[PDB]
Amino acid sequence: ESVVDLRGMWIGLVLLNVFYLIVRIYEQVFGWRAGLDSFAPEFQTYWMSILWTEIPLELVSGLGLAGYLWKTRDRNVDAVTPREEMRRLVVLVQWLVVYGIAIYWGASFFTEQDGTWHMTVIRDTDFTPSHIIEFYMSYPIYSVIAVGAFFYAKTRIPYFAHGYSLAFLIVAIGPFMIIPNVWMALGVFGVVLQILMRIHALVGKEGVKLLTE
Amino acid sequence: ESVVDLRGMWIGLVLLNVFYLIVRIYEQVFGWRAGLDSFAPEFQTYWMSILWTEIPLELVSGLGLAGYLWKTRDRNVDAVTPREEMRRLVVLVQWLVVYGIAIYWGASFFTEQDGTWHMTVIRDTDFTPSHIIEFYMSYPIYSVIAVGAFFYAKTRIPYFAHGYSLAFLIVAIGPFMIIPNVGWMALGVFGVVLQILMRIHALVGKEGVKLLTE
Amino acid sequence: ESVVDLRGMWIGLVLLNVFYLIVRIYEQVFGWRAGLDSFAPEFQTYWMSILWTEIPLELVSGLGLAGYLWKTRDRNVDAVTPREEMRRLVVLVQWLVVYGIAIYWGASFFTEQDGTWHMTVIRDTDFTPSHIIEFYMSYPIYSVIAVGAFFYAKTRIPYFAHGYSLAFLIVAIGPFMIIPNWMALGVFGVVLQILMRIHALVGKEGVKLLTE
Amino acid sequence: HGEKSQQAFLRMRTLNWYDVQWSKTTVNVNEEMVLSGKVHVFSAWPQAVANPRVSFLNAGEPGPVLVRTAQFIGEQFAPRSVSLEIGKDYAFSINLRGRRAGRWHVHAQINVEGGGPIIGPGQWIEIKGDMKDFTDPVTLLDGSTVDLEHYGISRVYAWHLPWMAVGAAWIFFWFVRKGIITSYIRVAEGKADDVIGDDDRRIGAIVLALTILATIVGYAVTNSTFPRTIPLQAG
Amino acid sequence: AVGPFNSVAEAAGCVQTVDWMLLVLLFFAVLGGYHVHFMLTAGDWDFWVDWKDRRMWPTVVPILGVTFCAASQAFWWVNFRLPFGAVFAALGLLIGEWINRYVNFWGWTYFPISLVFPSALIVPAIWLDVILLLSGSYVITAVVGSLGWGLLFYPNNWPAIAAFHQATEQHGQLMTLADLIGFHFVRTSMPEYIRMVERGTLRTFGKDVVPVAAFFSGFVSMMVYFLWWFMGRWYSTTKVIDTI
Amino acid sequence: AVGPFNSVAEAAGCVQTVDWMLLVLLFFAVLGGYHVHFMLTAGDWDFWVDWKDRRMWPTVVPILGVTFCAASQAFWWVNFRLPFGAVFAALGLLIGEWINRYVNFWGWTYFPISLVFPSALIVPAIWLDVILLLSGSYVITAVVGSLGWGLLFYPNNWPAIAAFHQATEQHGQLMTLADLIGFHFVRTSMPEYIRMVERGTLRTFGKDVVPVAAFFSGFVSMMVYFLWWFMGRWYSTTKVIDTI
Ligand SMILES: CCCCCCCCCCCCCCCCCC(=O)O[C@@H](COC(=O)CCCCCCCCCCCCCCC)COP(=O)(O)OC[C@H](O)CO
Ligand SMILES: CCCCCCCCCCCCCCCCCC(=O)O[C@@H](COC(=O)CCCCCCCCCCCCCCC)COP(=O)(O)OC[C@H](O)CO
Ligand SMILES: CCCCCCCCCCCCCCCCCC(=O)O[C@@H](COC(=O)CCCCCCCCCCCCCCC)COP(=O)(O)OC[C@H](O)CO
Ligand SMILES: CCCCCCCCCCCCCCCCCC(=O)O[C@@H](COC(=O)CCCCCCCCCCCCCCC)COP(=O)(O)OC[C@H](O)CO
Ligand SMILES: [Cu+2]
Ligand SMILES: [Cu+2]
Ligand SMILES: [Cu+2]
Ligand SMILES: [Cu+2]
Repeated sequence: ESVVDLRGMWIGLVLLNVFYLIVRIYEQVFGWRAGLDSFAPEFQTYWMSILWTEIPLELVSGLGLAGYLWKTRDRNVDAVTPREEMRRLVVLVQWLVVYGIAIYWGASFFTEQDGTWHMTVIRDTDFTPSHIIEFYMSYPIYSVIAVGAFFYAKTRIPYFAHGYSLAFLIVAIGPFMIIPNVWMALGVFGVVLQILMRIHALVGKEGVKLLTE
Repeated sequence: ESVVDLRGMWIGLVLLNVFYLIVRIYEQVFGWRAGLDSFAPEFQTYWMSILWTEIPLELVSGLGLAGYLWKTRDRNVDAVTPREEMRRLVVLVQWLVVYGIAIYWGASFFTEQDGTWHMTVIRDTDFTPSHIIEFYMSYPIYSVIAVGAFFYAKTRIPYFAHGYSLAFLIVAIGPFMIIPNVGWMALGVFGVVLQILMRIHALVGKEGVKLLTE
Repeated sequence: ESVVDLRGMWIGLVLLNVFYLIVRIYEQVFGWRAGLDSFAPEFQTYWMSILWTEIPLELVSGLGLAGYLWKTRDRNVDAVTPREEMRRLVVLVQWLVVYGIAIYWGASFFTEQDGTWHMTVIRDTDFTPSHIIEFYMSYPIYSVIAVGAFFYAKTRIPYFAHGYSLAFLIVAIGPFMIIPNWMALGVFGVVLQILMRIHALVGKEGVKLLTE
Repeated sequence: HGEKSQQAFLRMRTLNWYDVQWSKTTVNVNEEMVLSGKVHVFSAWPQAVANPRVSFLNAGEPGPVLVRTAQFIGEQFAPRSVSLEIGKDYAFSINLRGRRAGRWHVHAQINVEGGGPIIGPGQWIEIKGDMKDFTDPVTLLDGSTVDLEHYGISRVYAWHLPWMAVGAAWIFFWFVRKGIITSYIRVAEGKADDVIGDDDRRIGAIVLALTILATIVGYAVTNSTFPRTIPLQAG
Repeated sequence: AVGPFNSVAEAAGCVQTVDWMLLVLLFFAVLGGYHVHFMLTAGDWDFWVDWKDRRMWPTVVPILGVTFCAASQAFWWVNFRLPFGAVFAALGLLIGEWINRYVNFWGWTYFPISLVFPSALIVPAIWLDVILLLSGSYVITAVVGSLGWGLLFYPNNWPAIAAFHQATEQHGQLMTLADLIGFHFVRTSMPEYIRMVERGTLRTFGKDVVPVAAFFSGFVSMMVYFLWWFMGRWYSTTKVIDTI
Repeated sequence: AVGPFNSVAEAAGCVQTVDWMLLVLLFFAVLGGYHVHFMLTAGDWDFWVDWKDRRMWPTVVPILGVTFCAASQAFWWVNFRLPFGAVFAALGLLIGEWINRYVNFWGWTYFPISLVFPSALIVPAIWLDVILLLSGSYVITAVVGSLGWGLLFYPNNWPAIAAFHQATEQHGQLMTLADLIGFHFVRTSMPEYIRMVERGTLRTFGKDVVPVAAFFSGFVSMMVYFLWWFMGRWYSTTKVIDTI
């Protein structure tokens, strides 16, 4: 049909960059005058609203995305044909591309941002504006997406369906041990090698040695 | 004849709990007034007597128990029959049950006891009452028993007869590195019971197994 | 022809012990009155001359020794006969003997010597007389030799020709991580490798029978 | 603003602030003002806070809404850390210059090295104007003036961006001339040498020569501009 | 007849007594190892009611506590699917301490039980064991198991500890009953300065002392759990080697 | 036709778009991982112009920098023979820092870019990458690669830093521009005493501060490179295990 669709990626990329752009823009606005006194009632209405919202909402998205993908799991996964596997691998790379961007925001942008907010307050609590976004939003978000990608591969790709890719295990569970110190998850190295092995195999001796040379 | 005897276990359990009970009771008595000044001659007659006795006595028990069990080793251990092996495993579990109790006394009772004696003296030496019991008695005791269990298995069970069980090796030599700090842990009994459990599994037929115990 | 020559070893042993004796004798002379003020112009003429000489000179000897031995490498190394291998192994042991002596001077003599010079100055720089000899001479020298012996093995002995002996790698690269602050007792594994080849090259007859 | 959350007893038994005063409570961008006052180092200093042997005077303020121009405590100019003796009193003052239009709450602050921030009285300070208008400036030893708001920033970009661009070029170069997938495959199949042979090494050898060269040059040049520099002044 | 057992009685009877012997022998065993390890590290805050503070104690105990629970699970669950590893460990410790506190701290040296009662672990032990039972996974236990273990530590202790945090005025000073108990019942080697309990900081903001400590112990217990799980495995090794 | 691709266009078209998605997703990815690691350790000297000293900075940065450049090379080179491991990682970091310094330190909190610009790594990264291209060996890279990496740090940074080391007199005291910038643009939580910059010692002999720290970073980076090269390998593992 189409091996490469990409509409799902775009959807996610747009829906993410946009969301964070809102968040960043919003913190420009309610950062100064709203997020400096954590004992004021304006803090409750503009920052503690977000904290109370996002955590339960993230935990539901996580298990939701979870269950859904187990349920729609391919119950006869070894039967999958070379064209259907090739399609599924490309959807897996899509998931990973979104993972990359979520990692960029959570681990670079909102992480180093907190560095500068520390030079702008003496802190009434550990729920500052930046911590609310960094630890309790951007981090859980890329964590959810990590799990998504993991279960996609688990439930659609035979290589991933039996046994557990160690690299991928580390990638999806790594996140829940980033909360201490506040190891690293370069485990994506091994997951893309695993994807590249399948690709190598699914391309015939012809596509391989001959066509791409 | 009898796969399960147990008399040996009872003998050891009784002969141990009783002995320590004496020792604890005796230290209630000669702890207070006898064991507070280590420069007094009452310290020599009630506490340093024990230290000078137990160490040579423990080193002889240890090598004794060792040599005897090597000597009475089954020289043709591979021939052992399923009923005779099953008996020998049950004796080995006995040895270990005694090891468990000796570990309880050495590593819990007399060890945490020293914690409270430290709040009761400023110490004239490192041979206090409690150290005499703890490091120099209760610890060597459980150490001898670990060696015993190890050698029983080595000299009675074919699995243990050739090669060395790693988990057992750690269990019997672990002890001699507990003397550092103060100044690893020997949960190697985990692997030893699994090794015992493997033997049991095999010696019970496909019938006793899958069928009978389900 | 001759399985044991030894003239190469003697040459090296003589050429080293002698050289270091000169160096040690020299530092007796110009250590006191020459090497106490590093801001004086006598320091330039008697100590900084050596530093500037030896480093380029060592780097050229090191790559020289390397290239030469690669170029004269045995291009058909598996063809080597048991008597020719046996000879080359004995040359390899010769290289290693020299290695041992160069390790002795570099890591024992001029290293513990610096311990005593520290008690005789408060130091104008880290280029003191002792450091000039220790870090920038004796050390590079035994490092050059280590590489020599490694390449000799690589280019003359089949076992060493294909793959890299781990021990020997660690022995020959080890050196370049002594400059921080592991240790290179990697000679253990190299002599066992040498000993395996000797075991095999001696027939079942030489072996079990002759040496018993 | 944090002070409320800080432990009550530590706030009472450390620095005791008196006679705090704000030259003005409204100011234009570029206009000066002084925060000033006195402080008494409590005689029974709490265990929890290191001895104030190493401390630092500061403007408790939400980022540089006001630029500090100078400050003084114990009758010294205090751009670096100072000692406070337990039991004694010290007088301090901080010259602030308006930068960012708004209504900010500006405190007197002292941080102790063992212990953290100790927050003095603060006061609302309105600032009027447009930050576009804000300047410093500052006089070098050679006599020339510079505006610190902008000084040096061009030269930074001029060095950083070209390098990042060079970095990106090189990555793209290899990513194009060889694939990811093609390269993986080639390597996995056996060759490997199909991916990289000289003159890929020739290209690398040249880029590196060019890089070193550009580094030597840029060093030498920045050495000619600016031929007299000092190390950061610390202690 | 079921060789090597003469009868079906002899089979089932032998199985039933060896089952008892294993339980017991393994029960302590892990108690001895658990106790020594714990006693040497978490001390000390466990011995003395006047160390049971809001920051140190609910930090070091959970973290040092979870070790032998994790290893005990790695053994019971992997090889027997028996869901009581944590509780096997935590109960063993409690028994070994209580016996001692009573027979020795008090029985021997006459410190009141109120000075020397141990930290309560059985609730968190349970949460740990059930998370392993429900999920079947050590990874999830490692995460939500050890996090609950952390969080529940102070709450499951409060009931035992609250009595002694009632205020009293001695000679113009405020004291807890807990300080005063320690103060009254003289220990030769226990100077008040040696404690290592919360004494305040310029970075506490609240009101938050116990909750941050509880979460901190939670998050750190995850790592320790992992490490000790795998060590439970290593110790469960059945490898036979060939020489010494 | 070349199954599972309908056409030769569908084949080469698919390859080309998966190539992009890998490059990108791996590009950050390592950036997220590199940034958090770096930001947590090498701080801090990278955030602030007034920490960019002569001793600490050209020491902790090269040494903490080389880590992901080494792991990233282990990845690109071993598996794809692509010689941009070090620059891939270094560039990732530079962008994630710059974006942040600009959008946040400045755009959000109004610190001048002269206060908060990052250290320069791209030149050292190139040296690292070309050494791996020319020699084909990670052992050589570990030695001469990582030595050049350390030596070149301060020179490749000088051009960006020299302007701020011009001298100024303030209230009778000498200050650098860099000190003053620090001083003027008030940080709530940056007391001068915290810095961890060179402050003098009775064992500096020269004149030699930078080149000693340069060579020190160079030599130490050899060890860190080794260790991180092999961790790049471990992270590139394709091992499948069987349970959790
Ligand atoms: C032993 C476990 C049992 C426990 C049960 C709990 C389960 C745990 C977690 C399971 C999560 C697994 C996720 C993997 C499946 C992906 C399925 C899907 O939704 O993606 C679609 C497409 O996938 C995409 O293209 C993904 C592109 C990347 C973006 C995806 C995520 C976007 C997230 C955007 C950010 C919003 C933030 C959300 C997080 C808070 C469908 O593709 P398909 O190939 O299955 O079938 C297509 C069609 O139906 C057949 O004709
Ligand atoms: C006992 C301390 C050392 C004494 C000093 C030296 C003298 C050595 C004495 C050796 C006697 C120890 C017991 C070993 C005898 C055989 C092993 C045995 O114990 O098992 C028997 C019965 O099973 C037992 O009950 C096991 C013992 C239970 C564990 C208890 C350990 C002993 C307790 C020691 C307490 C010491 C402390 C007391 C307080 C001071 C069955 O014997 P077998 O099956 O090996 O016979 C086969 C052989 O090939 C034929 O020759
Ligand atoms: C106008 C003057 C210009 C000067 C030009 C010279 C510039 C120097 C350039 C460096 C070139 C390196 C040449 C080194 C050759 C080593 C020889 C060799 O490898 O060993 C032979 C002998 O090896 C030995 O046993 C030597 C063992 C000891 C090694 C000693 C090394 C030198 C020690 C001195 C160190 C430096 C300090 C000295 C003081 C300055 C055995 O070779 P083979 O078995 O492969 O050959 C086969 C044979 O011909 C037929 O069977
Ligand atoms: C100012 C600081 C200076 C630091 C300089 C230190 C430089 C030393 C770097 C440490 C690495 C030394 C050991 C490297 C391993 C040996 C390399 C090798 O394997 O030899 C190759 C041969 O090619 C060459 O390298 C030719 C030799 C000249 C190159 C010199 C590199 C070695 C460095 C020696 C210089 C020592 C300087 C010391 C002075 C301080 C093998 O070729 P092949 O793989 O095709 O053969 C197949 C093989 O048998 C089966 O796999
Ligand atoms: Cu933060
Ligand atoms: Cu003691
Ligand atoms: Cu020296
Ligand atoms: Cu305020």
